Amino acid sequence: SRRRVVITGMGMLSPLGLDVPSSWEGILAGRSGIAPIEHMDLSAYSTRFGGSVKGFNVEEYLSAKEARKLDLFIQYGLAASFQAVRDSGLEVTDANRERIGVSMGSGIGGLTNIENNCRSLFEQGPRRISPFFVPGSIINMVSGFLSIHLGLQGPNYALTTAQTTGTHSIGMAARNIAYGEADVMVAGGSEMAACGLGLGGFGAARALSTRNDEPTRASRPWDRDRDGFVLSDGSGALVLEELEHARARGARIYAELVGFGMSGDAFHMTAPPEDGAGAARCMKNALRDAGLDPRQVDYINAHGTSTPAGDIAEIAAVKSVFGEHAHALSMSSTKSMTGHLLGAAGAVEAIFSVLALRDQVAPPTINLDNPDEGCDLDLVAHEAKPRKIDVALSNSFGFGGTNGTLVFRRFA
Amino acid sequence: SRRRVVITGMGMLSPLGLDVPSSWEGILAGRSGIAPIEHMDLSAYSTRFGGSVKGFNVEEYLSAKEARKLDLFIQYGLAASFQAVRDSGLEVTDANRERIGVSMGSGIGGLTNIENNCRSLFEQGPRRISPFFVPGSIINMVSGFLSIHLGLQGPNYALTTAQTTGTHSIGMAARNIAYGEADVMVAGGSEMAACGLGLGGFGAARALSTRNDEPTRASRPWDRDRDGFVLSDGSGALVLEELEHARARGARIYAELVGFGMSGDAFHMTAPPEDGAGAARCMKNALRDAGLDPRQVDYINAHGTSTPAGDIAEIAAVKSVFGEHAHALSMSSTKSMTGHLLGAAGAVEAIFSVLALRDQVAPPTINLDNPDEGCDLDLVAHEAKPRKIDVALSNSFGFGGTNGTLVFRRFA
Ligand SMILES: O=C(C1CC1)N1CCN(c2ccc(F)cc2)CC1
Repeated sequence: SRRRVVITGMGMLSPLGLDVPSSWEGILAGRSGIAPIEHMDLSAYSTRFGGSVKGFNVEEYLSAKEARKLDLFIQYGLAASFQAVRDSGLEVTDANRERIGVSMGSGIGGLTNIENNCRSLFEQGPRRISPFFVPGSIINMVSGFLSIHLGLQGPNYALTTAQTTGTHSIGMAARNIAYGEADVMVAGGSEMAACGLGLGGFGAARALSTRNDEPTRASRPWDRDRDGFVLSDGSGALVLEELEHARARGARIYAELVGFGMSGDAFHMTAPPEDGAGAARCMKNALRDAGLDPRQVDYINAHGTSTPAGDIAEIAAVKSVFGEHAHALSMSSTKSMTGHLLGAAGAVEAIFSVLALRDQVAPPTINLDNPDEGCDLDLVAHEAKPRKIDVALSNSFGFGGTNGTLVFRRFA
Repeated sequence: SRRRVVITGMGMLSPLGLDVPSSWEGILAGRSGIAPIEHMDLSAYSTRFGGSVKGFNVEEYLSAKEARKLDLFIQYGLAASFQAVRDSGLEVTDANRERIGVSMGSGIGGLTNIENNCRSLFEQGPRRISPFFVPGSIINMVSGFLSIHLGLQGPNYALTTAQTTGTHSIGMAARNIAYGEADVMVAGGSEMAACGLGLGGFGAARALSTRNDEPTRASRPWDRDRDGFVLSDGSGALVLEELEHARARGARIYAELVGFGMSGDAFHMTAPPEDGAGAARCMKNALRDAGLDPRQVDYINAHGTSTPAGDIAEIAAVKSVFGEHAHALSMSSTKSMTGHLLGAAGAVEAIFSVLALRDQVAPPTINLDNPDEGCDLDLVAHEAKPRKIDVALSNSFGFGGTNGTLVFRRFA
């Protein structure tokens, strides 16, 4: 029957830090990671800022030889994965390598690489496409390259569920362990969509904040003056482990993963329904999966993208699931600081949820100057709130109406 | 414990036909769907042929306007999915819509859309990128659009495991049902990479047959004159269903999905190990999952890509797993006829494995004129072989060393 799953290692690249502790320091200090993009010329674009990873050194993780072959989103995914495995203390051996797998995902994948190689094709012909173009760009090659470098022979796969990827990746990797298919999974997501195609494509949809003259104030979930999401880069990885396996090796356990919910809105390609009906179905699935009274939830790390329709749908969902308890829990969007890491969003935010439990603090929703109509919950405006947190929920809701909810709680 | 999963509906686009029975008739006649690619200047390319879908009419499924928003790989996945749901006779209601989900995947996704939107960006700058570029290209939009069209509120996700995608999609959807997270799933995959970037990208790796003079002889799994795989387009979808749910509504049951195995080679980015140790672990994992002795396997739909090293690894893996039975079972690669549909390969090949069971015939490996060193198994060279088939395996072994095996059995 179903086994318990705990978090024993975590790894991150975000716009706030080159690891977890430096990123977390930023979150708790209400620091923005959003800045004008320096890696290309955006003067012809309607949005010229985002959350970049600053000063990423791939040579802390990989030979410049292996690294040259890999898109930035794969490099980010590997960096976070390597951090997570080291942080876990896990040693890979002949006795366990079949029982350790990986599920690292991306929503968009290797958009920089495909753009560059598409440009080569068009200006110079097919003989200029890099030999490494396919293995170096396709989304499953975080899982692939990690398994080759560490000798992981367990379940090996990748999700792509747009803005829900990281949450689904962690949730389904827990099911792998819960059901006996593996004892350990490295799970999360990675994204680097800041190329002409990414900024251009989201721009053409008018989905992005155009607050070019105050980029740090752009991402303002539930604020009446929000005008779309901020595009952000990075990676989150967690080592998920069966409880007895963790106990048997004296693993440090951060928290327990008790609940996972999925649902489909079956509403619209890009817009959530105004009432958040699918988000509510998804949270209720996760809470039943965790065997919880909804009143046990202390903290929600919202999806909280800073889109008009997205932010208000989450309020409706939370009110619908939690009723009067909606006024007692704390809910925050760390996207206020990090921006929207798309497929990596659920991965970094699962990590913020686990540290929320470790340190007993709800991170702030920065830039929440004027909450909108009906956004009257404890949204942890401006400043981090120390408080009791036994159960934390992490929500993701993406294109295609695809919802994920993770439930973590303190481990004793 | 666990619930039983049956196949009640199937749908397909392949280089052999615009549905299952037309595709299946080509398979059993040993017809090739491989030809020079039309409406495209491939002069500068080392490979100029593949498996195109011929005469596809999206307006049987979608309005011209809704089709304009979607890459061909999404149109193909939606076509196969609609076929599969129609073939199952399932009726979606408020009483069951939360129990019906989708997992349709792709390995490579929207190369065509990326090409067209690159052209706009490079020629006319970012403002000429299509507003539907992102939602009309992301891999999870087959799952997304299908769920919106049919009102499906069950688990909604998409895998991307390169050439293993359709195998993993079907297996993990089967688990959703086995473990009570859903009663019904539409699962499989779709691909349209037989375009400039696909022929160019795989071409730059020299992974493709260059037999331009005789495209129909290019795909020759286990033949001593093979020189790599053939790029093909299409899609497969299956309606997976809990047994009692299928029995209660009087569903037609094609066969039972009894086993699913996964493994990672942890060996190389593109090359399998010489002895196919990973493929061996995976097939063993799948037989254990089904509670079956290797002696009970009658038919294997091989990965059989027509790569030198891939084909020989699968022979070694099958000898290793089946020992004294390796010669009594029949194994064929339908890629000899369809080419390699990448993430859709596992989807169409599972349908062919289900139809092998229904029709008690092993499909041929065409073009197997001169078996190579050690390729002395019953590879069903040239012509279909009627025979007793109670148990059928379908193997997929993809880039990153990601392995999947499905086990189907006759149901009565
Ligand atoms: O990039 C690849 C690999 C072939 C290189 N694929 C996965 C991500 N796909 C994608 C494009 C736009 C977009 F908005 C989201 C996803 C494109 C196909």
